[PDB]
Amino acid sequence: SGFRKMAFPSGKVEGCMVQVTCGTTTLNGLWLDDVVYCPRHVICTSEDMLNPNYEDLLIRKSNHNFLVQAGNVQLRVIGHSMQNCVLKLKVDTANPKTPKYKFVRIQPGQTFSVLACYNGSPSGVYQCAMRPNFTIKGSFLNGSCGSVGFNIDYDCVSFCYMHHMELPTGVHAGTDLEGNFYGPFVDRQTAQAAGTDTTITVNVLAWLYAAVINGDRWFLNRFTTTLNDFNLVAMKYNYEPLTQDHVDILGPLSAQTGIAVLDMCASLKELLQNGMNGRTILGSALLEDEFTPFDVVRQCSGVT
Amino acid sequence: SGFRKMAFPSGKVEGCMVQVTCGTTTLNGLWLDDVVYCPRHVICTSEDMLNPNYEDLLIRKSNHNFLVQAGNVQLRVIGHSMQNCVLKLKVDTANPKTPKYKFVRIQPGQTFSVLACYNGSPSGVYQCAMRPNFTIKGSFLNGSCGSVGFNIDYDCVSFCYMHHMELPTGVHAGTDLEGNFYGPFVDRQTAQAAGTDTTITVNVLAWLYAAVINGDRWFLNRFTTTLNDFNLVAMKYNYEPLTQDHVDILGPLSAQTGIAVLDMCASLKELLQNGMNGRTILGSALLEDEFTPFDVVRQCSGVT
Ligand SMILES: Cc1ccncc1NC(=O)[C@@H]1CCC2(CC2)C1
Ligand SMILES: Cc1ccncc1NC(=O)[C@@H]1CCC2(CC2)C1
Repeated sequence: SGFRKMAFPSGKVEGCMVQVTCGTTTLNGLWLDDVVYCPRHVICTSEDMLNPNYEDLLIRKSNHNFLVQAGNVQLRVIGHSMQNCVLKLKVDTANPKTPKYKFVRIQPGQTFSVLACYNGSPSGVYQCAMRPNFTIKGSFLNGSCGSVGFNIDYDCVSFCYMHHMELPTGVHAGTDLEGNFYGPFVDRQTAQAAGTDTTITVNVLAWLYAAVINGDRWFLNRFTTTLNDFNLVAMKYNYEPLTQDHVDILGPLSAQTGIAVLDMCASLKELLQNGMNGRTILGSALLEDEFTPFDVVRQCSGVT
Repeated sequence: SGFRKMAFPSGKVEGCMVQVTCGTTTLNGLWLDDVVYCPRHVICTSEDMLNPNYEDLLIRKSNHNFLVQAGNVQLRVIGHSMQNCVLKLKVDTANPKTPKYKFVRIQPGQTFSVLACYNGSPSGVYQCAMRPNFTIKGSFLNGSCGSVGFNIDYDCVSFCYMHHMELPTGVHAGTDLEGNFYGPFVDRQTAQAAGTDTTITVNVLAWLYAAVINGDRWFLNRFTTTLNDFNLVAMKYNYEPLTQDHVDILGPLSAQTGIAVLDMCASLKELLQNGMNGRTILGSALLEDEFTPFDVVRQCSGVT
């Protein structure tokens, strides 16, 4: 019993973190096999950030200009290429600690763990969600660029995020491991609109099931609703519209608890319309949307 | 910018986790040097749990009865001893992945990361606080016993907690690494009173400083208070009384922000008396007490 915002064990990712320096900028790199991946803005200076011409800046760099250090040992760079917003530094040594891994592009609403790093060293790990507007609300200071987000299925690490930018609003933006930004963002020090965000409805429902499983039941009511009626409420409260695909993914939790998905929707509807009335659910005084239905099943059954 | 409930990177602890089986019970062990530490209740059966005679149960066991498996390799047990509520299994091989470590007994109100494990395998990591009443609100299912809590200062892991029990209330209890329970708890399946808990005042203040540093300032007011006046409010709201030692520990945050500790206390006083009025602070709709002043300084400065 108990339900926590759990991150994946970060060990497999810790063994991939390196420091990448180019000129006066130092940030983090991800060393997998004989390739080090890092944000391409490692090649910029202060005068560049407003609108860097990355192609031109990269042309003035050679393999020997990229200083890559794994803990205390230096890696020899034998190639460099820019793919979208990431640099790929080919090194002469394959990382002995390379885990089984994949590069995946996550969907908005999905969750992942971030290993925050500075100068190639891990500082901490936390779980978060990719917002519906493709931003993340992380904890990143200058030097954290290149820190990655990932998920782990048994022995395979699926890398889904690499940190690149802090928007003027204090929210975070980054790319998949092929250097494609999530969202409309560009890697430049410019004010950039993040779309209107919404609350991840399917995740709040998953978390309400986690609450029932762990004893927090006060919010269960005698009502039901329909997808149409619920979606009118979700519209008013800036919640993502619920679809049958979302209901289908909540199936395991509905089956375990015996509470029909539309009945749980009616509980969520009443919580949106009436608030928590000074009460809490799983130690929170707000509706938590950072747990997917998969996260709830995994945590509630002790999957390692 | 941004402030998250960050756990320490768990890699150094992951390399110490082993599976310990004795009879029909399997749980987690911590392998450091040539010693495996685990809860002594691994030697119990269902009929024992109500009030196990651990000394008698342990006398019926021999070194060969403790099955210790590190991933896929079996460890040879050459000695066994019970120290308080932990078993120490001497093995013939020192853990090659033993990090620099210490065993520490944390104080109530201090925080630490837990690496939740099942069958010797890590499932996740989360940060929590040792409650003033010596319980922890974790996420532990059957099989998680032996999972540990720790802190990391550069390369040294300070192990402070080993999980033993879930109280009938769903809160968690465990020991230091010498097997001494935190709190009044005994390792038996019996209803056991946890003392009256309180909110960790110094941590809420630290978190209010973290909020100001990251832009959440709406709760700052034109008032001040005294330790005496504040402690009358803290008494009413079941907050720990604030002492000059707590004010002294908040010094770095008071100096960084320019907000005197007693001024921040006046903000906390008004939040306790008036509530949040449907607003949030660092993504929370309640007063968070799971960040120490040290955690706030570390996270706000990117210590690795
Ligand atoms: C200073 C900082 C803090 C946290 N996270 C990231 C950063 N850095 C940035 O956002 C810079 C400015 C724009 C950029 C994309 C090209 C990199
Ligand atoms: C079933 C479970 C779940 C989570 N954490 C722990 C447990 N197990 C226990 O609490 C047992 C019963 C009493 C005990 C101390 C001797 C071990």
